[PDB]
Amino acid sequence: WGYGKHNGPEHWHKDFPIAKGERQSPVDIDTHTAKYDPSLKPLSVSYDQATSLRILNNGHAFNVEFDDSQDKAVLKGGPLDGTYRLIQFHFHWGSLDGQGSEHTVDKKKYAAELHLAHWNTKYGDFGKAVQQPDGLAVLGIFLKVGSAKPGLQKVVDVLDSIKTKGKSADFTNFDPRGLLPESLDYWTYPGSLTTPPLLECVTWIVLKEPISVSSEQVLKFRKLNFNGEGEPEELMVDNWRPAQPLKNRQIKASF
Ligand SMILES: [Hg+2]
Ligand SMILES: [Zn+2]
Repeated sequence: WGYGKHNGPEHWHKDFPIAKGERQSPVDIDTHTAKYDPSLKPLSVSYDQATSLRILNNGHAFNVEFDDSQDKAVLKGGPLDGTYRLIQFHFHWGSLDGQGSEHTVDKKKYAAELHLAHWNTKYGDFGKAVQQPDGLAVLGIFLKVGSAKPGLQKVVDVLDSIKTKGKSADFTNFDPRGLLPESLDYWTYPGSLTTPPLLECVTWIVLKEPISVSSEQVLKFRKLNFNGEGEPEELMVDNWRPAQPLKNRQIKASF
């Protein structure tokens, strides 16, 4: 699988039949159809004690991994029941600024989309939670081109180091709080992972308010490679999946 003409999202169903499931992600968020639910509690992000370990290029994106042996960086409240631990974060970007995000808003596509993956700590480990309907919690944040994001420069600088597939780099003392918008207003719905195995275990939380990053920050993302060192060079762009049918599911709003 990949995002190429021959291995793209339109071919995933072949190896991952769930691709055509009932709670597939990403989706289009119709703001006029989303339902204001007053029983929704405010989001609770506790990332003051976070511990980043490394940055890796897995051939489809770059992941910033965290130590999840303890409740260092946790997500609770909102639509969630119990505590979710931050395992990693990554992005999805496009070739141009008109595309990149996975979720859309009234059909509108952003430059990129940031995903912070969490797993329910009653299941004990990541591998076990992916076997549960409420196993994961993904915090989605849209990225628009404007002013630089100071809190994001550190990631940008280390990309040169992990240009190709398989490369990894030590990445400690990175505070994720720097990637968060002012507002914690969100939309929530039952979905899946947007990449294979596409397991239908995710509780999506997409923030209304986007973060802006500079043209130059975003440009460095696009210099990454899908291919491994020594192979023909294939630029890492458009690593996003097209919106899926909501199919009965209802999108709730915290605002
Ligand atoms: Hg699941
Ligand atoms: Zn993602």
